[PDB]
Amino acid sequence: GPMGPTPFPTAATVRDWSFTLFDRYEPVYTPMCDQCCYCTFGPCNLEGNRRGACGLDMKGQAAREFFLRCITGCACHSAHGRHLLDHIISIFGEDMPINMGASNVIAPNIQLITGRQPKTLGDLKPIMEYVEEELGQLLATVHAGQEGAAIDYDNKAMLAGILDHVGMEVSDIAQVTALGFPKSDPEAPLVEVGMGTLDASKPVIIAIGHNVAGVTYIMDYMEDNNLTDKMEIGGLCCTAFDMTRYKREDRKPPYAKIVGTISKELKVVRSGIPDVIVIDEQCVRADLVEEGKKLKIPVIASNEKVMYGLPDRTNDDVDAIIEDIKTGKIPGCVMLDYEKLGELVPRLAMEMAPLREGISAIPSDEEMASLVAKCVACGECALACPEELDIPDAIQAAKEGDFTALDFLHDLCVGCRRCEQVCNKEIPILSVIDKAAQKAIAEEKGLVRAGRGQVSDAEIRAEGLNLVMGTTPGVIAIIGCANYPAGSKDVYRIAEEFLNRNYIVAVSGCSAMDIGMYKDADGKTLYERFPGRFERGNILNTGSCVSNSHISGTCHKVAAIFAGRNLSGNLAEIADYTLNRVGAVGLAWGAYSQKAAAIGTGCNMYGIPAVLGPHSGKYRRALIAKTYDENKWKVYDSRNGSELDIPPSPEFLITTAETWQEACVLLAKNCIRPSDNNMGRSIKLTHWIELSEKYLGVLPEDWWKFVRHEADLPLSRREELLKKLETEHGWEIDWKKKKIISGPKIKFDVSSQPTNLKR
Amino acid sequence: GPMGPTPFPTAATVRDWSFTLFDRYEPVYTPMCDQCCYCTFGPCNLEGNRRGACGLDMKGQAAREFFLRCITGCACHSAHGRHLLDHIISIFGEDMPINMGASNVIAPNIQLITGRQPKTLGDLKPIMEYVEEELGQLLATVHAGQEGAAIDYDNKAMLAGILDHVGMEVSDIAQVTALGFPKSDPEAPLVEVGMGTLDASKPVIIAIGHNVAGVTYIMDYMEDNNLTDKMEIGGLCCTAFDMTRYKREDRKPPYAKIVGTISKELKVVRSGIPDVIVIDEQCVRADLVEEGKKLKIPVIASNEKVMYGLPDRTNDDVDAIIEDIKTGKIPGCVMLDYEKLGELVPRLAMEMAPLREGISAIPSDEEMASLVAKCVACGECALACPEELDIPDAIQAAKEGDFTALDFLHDLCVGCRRCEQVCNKEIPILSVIDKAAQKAIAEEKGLVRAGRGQVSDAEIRAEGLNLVMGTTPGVIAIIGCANYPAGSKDVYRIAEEFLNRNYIVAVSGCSAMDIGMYKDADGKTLYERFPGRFERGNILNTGSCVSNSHISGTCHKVAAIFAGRNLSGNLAEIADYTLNRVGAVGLAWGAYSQKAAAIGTGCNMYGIPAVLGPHSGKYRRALIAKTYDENKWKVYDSRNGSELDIPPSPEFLITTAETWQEACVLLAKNCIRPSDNNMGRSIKLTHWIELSEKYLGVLPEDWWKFVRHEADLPLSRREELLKKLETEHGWEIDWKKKKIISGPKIKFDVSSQPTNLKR
Amino acid sequence: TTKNTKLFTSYGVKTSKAITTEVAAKLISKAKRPLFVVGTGVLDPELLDRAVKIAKAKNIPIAATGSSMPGFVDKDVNAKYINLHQLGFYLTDPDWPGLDGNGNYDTIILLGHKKYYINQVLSAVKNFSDVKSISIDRNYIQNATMSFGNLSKADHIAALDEVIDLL
Amino acid sequence: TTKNTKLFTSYGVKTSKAITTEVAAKLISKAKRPLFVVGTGVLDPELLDRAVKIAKAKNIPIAATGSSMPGFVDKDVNAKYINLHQLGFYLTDPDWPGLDGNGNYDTIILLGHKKYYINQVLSAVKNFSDVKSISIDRNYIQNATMSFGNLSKADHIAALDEVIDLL
Ligand code: SF4
Ligand code: SF4
Ligand code: SF4
Ligand code: SF4
Ligand code: SF4
Ligand code: SF4
Ligand code: SF4
Repeated sequence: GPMGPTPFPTAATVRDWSFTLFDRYEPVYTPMCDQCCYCTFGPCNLEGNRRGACGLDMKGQAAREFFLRCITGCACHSAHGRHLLDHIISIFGEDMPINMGASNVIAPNIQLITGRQPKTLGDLKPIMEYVEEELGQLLATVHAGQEGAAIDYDNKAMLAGILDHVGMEVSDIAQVTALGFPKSDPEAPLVEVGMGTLDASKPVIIAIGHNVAGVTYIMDYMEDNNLTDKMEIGGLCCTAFDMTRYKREDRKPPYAKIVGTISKELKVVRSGIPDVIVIDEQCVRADLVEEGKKLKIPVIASNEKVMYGLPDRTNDDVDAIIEDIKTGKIPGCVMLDYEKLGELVPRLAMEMAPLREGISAIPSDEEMASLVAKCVACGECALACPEELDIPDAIQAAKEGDFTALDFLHDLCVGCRRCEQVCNKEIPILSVIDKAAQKAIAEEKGLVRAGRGQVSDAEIRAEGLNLVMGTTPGVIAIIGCANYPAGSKDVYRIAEEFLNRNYIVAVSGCSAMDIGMYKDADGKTLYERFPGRFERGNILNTGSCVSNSHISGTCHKVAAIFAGRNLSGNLAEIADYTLNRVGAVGLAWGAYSQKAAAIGTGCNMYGIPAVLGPHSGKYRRALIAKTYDENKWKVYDSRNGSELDIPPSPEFLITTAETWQEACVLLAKNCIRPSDNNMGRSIKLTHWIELSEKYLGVLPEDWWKFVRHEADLPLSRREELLKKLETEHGWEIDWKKKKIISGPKIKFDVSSQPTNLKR
Repeated sequence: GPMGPTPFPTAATVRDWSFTLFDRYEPVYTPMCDQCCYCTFGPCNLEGNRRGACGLDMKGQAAREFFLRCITGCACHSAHGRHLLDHIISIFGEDMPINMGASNVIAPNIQLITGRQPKTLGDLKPIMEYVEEELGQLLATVHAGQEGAAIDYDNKAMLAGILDHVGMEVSDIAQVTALGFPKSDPEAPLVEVGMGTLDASKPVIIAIGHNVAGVTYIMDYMEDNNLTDKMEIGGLCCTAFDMTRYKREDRKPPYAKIVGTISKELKVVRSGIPDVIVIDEQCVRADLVEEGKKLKIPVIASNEKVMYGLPDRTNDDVDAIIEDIKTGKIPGCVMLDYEKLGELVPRLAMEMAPLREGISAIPSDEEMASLVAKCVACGECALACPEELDIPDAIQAAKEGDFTALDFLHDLCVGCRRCEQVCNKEIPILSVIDKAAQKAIAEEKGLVRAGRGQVSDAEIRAEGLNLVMGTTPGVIAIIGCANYPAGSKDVYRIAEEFLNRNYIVAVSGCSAMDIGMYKDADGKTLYERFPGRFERGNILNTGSCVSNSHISGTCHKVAAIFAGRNLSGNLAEIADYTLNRVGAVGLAWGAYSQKAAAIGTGCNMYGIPAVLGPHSGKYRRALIAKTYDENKWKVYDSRNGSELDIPPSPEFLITTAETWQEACVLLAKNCIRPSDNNMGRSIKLTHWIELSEKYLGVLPEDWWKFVRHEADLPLSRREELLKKLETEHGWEIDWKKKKIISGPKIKFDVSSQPTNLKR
Repeated sequence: TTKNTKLFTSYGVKTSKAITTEVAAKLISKAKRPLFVVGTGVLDPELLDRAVKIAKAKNIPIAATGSSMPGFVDKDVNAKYINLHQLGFYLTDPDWPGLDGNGNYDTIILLGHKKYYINQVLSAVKNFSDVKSISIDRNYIQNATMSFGNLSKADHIAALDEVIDLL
Repeated sequence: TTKNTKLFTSYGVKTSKAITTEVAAKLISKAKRPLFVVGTGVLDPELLDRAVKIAKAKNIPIAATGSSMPGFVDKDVNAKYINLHQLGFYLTDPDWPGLDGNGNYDTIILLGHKKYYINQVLSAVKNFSDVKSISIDRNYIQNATMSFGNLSKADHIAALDEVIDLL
């Protein structure tokens, strides 16, 4: 077919596009240190942008650190994909047609990057070999004296991001086409998520991690022996989504449950509910064994990436391991045999449920009396709290009797146990907060729609006109982790506000879990208040982190199916199209992990801006555009190659917001795109203006830079905005016919083709 | 053939060995920092071995940092190997048989790890795919909250080390079998190494980096156009070794020269000698363009890993690039086309030699007048000096008139330019030192024997009996970088001392360059004072860092050829044999790079202890054995699996020495092995005792723990040591026949087989 | 207001100089082109009162970072909205017109900011720019030119009262 | 001897307490099982003189790390050779009999050590062990319990003379 300039791209093939992006969106480096602790020549003081012993300056070191984070995230996703694909090929078979629904392009990222069009599962192995080889080449650059410019480190970070998206696509395709995941179903079943959805009177298996291959055998054993009714299995992190989507092509509600995000791991463990804990990989707290030994909770590892120092009993019989765990000889085991693990974990749950009875780390009513009337509010825990909660004030107010302060703190706390280790009184503050919010914990329930996987091309063809023309106000992609600044309600509030205005909201990862945990006055979550299709005012859950590739997939399929441009090895042109026409913005409010950084960078390279939380300023790189330099905002009209001016939107590719209201205003503004129809620009300007006036109290000061015609003004406020333009900015307005005759810097073009590439 | 338990091993297959090793050699973590800045949950304070927000403690963080360094080094070596092998296959062909001399095991590391026996250049591609896939799996573990135990991070570091010794083997095999490198020649030509070996009256091309594929085209152009006589080409770092080994199967001396190690890069650039600088891939200072612009020195990059931000003009014609560089339009370029680069660099050297005339950054006298007599010895540069040289004192003494202090400091300085940025007077101290030692620079000449590559099986079969029995006192492998604490003479002194005692000294990397730069009273270097075969009192140079795999290959071939044990996928047994019988110790006096850490760890996993410089305590891990715990020193006799006691040797697997005399004593002691012949042990004890008495003034206090018989004692001092044993330790001695009858803890066994594996 | 300068995690070896109230007042009244950078934490009834008075004292223009603009709508101050990460990026460009069009600002006064946010934003200003930073918040900001020490709410309010008394 | 505590690169927030001469003498004379850890830098004839006198004062056993044993051969002191990394690893094991066989040492006195070496060796002692460290060297050792400030050679010699005068 018609190929492209950059198939199987490397750091040198994508350099032109990366530098074109960085020319408008300058990188901003916020170093976390003024020292480089890398080789034995150092550490070198780089404060004041000085140079180390190798000559690297502060910007180079910050860029290297961010690039290392990006490649670490890409390596996580690629290793997950490789292991999952190998297991699927070994069990199911290599020659299995790929089944992702009724799509003309099952792999919109694989085709865009590697130029290939996979048909079976054996055609995903060369792609994974390309993502591992290039990952090795990129990790070779973190060495001392192996590069020196920050700009090329940024280019390699962009390449790592796109490779991460390719790896996520590979993993999601492999698991969806095999494990019977929903195939683009817009009405996937609603499932119950929450700590209070687990019945403590039954054996409980808590599956923490990200890989679903290991736990499929556990569920097969449970179904084959008729144990689903007499046992409970609950997932944490994205493995919960993967288990929930398992075998759900029949749309029947599942029996496995979702317990929460990473912030709930320590709370779940300390509550004593789990009877067995099985860990898989990726986001897994590195202190589970220490707490489980105190609470008599066995821990089974099932991976080579995570083994926790536990004894390896893979070749041992199941019964001997059960006896060894029951007698307390060992605090856990590492079972890499999937059949043996699937047999062992449920039997271990049965044999350990009666042994541990009401065992919990929560003080009941008496130890807390001293634990609260022992502290003197010395302020060390607040200094050690990542969120800087007023823990001494809350405890002091609890001393008088009012315990609602810690009840409030429970939502604002992430369960990290950093307050209990700086105290000089040895107060388990987290358990105190847990009991102070025990009522909420018992009433912590919600509904989340199961991951739909990939968006079919029918909905994409129906919605591409609205997206490109601007009729639909845009696609807000709420992704990322659960390291929120002010609790898990900011994402819910943003999603509700942007669904009330007919945006297309697409969620994935822990953000979907946090969104589905809150209810309105009628007790209905957002997932039952709004549908799950790909159109205006519809929230659709795409799945786990490995399914964050599907959002960029829809972004590329808008240019492929609708615009008609070819996808094979055409990263630059498709990214330019997405950056110039498609209105899509990502939001990672609680991103902490390197995987989130890799996903955000890959979305940047594809032309999708992203707004992160205040905690994500520790990634040491943002991409921000100078809105006062008129020389940056010039594109080439593809019809004749002449210079065409564009509005300053998006004014960034990665930025961090302080509060969720500022995030709402940013998301509303940065969905505006060049080549916006009159109706589309009118809708987007209307929504941005109302959001800014509601959440900041003032009209945006840059609103007059986005008006190219009276038609572009909001219909309800056309007169007042016309008066504002007439008086404040001296624009000449033909008032007889409500016409704008002088003042706009860019005349409205009926059909223009703005692009950044001269070719 | 007869396979082994662990072919294509992973983190779980090598876990048993790794844990067997760590049971005797406990890890010692020296955390370089009290914080972890990995995810946005942090930074987390881990002082006092506290736990972060993910539960990781200080030991876990230090182990993760060291493991990240190890995988970075492994990735460097593996990427070098993959790129070199791809280029060789593309140009020469996939069907070439591997030519590594007369060896029945051309790949002693590939066969040991992957179980394969390559016979063609196309049989090295699956191996490199295994090293990239496992590298991706290992880099996936650096993610936040992935692993949770320091011991498993150590196990993964050991796996990363071995997969490095595999990647280095692949790269060396690929380049030796193709580029006509010497094939195990014990009479490789002596080449001139030194800054003063370059004639400033001719055009000079300085090749900095590690990859030789790019510069082979430059040399082909120079030879084809008859330019070797009228031009000079000099290499820095290991690319110099690769060039001087190019096409040297004919033993004719080369025309390319060696300028020095990494410590000489800035000095060479500032001296103004280079006319064109071409940077390949590794160990390249990241400020070359900044100095070259001031000294009008063009810079050409030739890799994707190193681009320096320079314009990419790969598709442009050579003449246009030459004109653009000559006019000063650009300060360099990136040329990934090898033929065009090979044509451009010599022509650029010709056209730029007459333009730059005596341009240098070395003030002679009058400009140095103020430069020296403006400082007031405020002590900031000494605070910023990595070696903590008395720079204020040297400058103050230079003010009076005596300039010999800075002349001395020149050898003790590494050219890192960290003293010129903390100064509040703006003194180019490095240039001051350079001129103060200008006379030495003019007299900086030496001879180094070209890399011989791999050790042939004939010499190994001749020397294995002496090595295993102890007749040869041991193999000292002086490897590593040039970050020395007290100048480049420590390695020379150690090599001379250990060659005077008939050890087998094998050098590689920058250490060979530093050893060959010093001469005795007759003006003969060590390479002409001693031969280059594999036997007692012979220094042999193996080549570049990629040739450090051949030392471990020799250690494995001792067990393969001599002991007769099979090699295919038999890492544990061969490593146990090397640790228990073969006397070999590595020395990395100036290791700074992550590659050195990976090489040291891989040598640890193979059972080869290593002594590092004082600067290598910043690697955050050592492997040290408790010499007072009698329970650690127990092995199993392979005849009947009974417990057999062994002497506390080696007392470490990785340690750091303070001075070179302590390093000599450590190397002498830790060459002692279990199952040492009464002669082998007499020789080793004699040498260790003499070295300890010479360099510390005292008899070793642990010498009586290594005596098992009268003949184990040194022959010359048998009587006095017998008296010392009789009086000090109460041993009962039959003085009629100088016999021992009571006192030794371990009886001498005529034929014992000590091993650590019960199986 | 300098007694407590304790920290949990350090950015390096160069820290902020803990200043008294008189020193802060002298610096505020000594600057030429000052800028009052106020975060969302200023919307606390106890702090929004002072911030407005401090701005009214020397007619300092106000950058109301985040969702803190609502507190400066009806007041008699010159307040404008700007993203902190875009403000920090713009302060390192000498050729930036500013919030009005007269250039950059030689010093920036910080009030009511989250510690982990302002520290990271100031890491890009104290290193790549030449702008002085005066942190009058109750926390100890390490990546600032001059900062207040750790203070309680009552002590922070008293220090702000002392500062405005000296303006 | 505490005026200059300047550092180039830090390890964290917890640093060493710059102690005076009298404090150092009191701590040396107050310890129960002390250990004099002397590096190769003690071979300077200005320092080997004092080190021997300090050892003779309170009969402190000496760990002559590195190639510093030759300076303690003929002297009337109890000196033994040990590797610094090995010594630091052994000091974190409470069951270590010691250089003589009577257990560990509660405090270690450091003299004549290279900064980058002793700092990294002490990073494994101040974190994983319960051993006090008194650094009487002319440099400022950050990873020590109590250390001297940055001093010149003459000032370091004078401080050592004062230390011996108070012992
Ligand atoms: S990599 Fe460069 S900046 Fe970092 S420690 Fe080494 S010499 Fe210093
Ligand atoms: S650290 Fe402990 S004593 Fe201090 S305020 Fe917090 S809970 Fe109270
Ligand atoms: S566990 Fe919660 S309250 Fe304690 S430090 Fe962590 S986030 Fe703060
Ligand atoms: S980058 Fe991390 S490990 Fe290195 S000095 Fe800074 S906080 Fe410490
Ligand atoms: S990885 Fe763990 S220790 Fe490191 S910053 Fe994140 S939470 Fe803290
Ligand atoms: S930093 Fe400069 S002024 Fe200070 S002692 Fe060194 S050379 Fe002299
Ligand atoms: S350039 Fe030499 S003298 Fe200057 S700081 Fe580096 S090592 Fe020390």
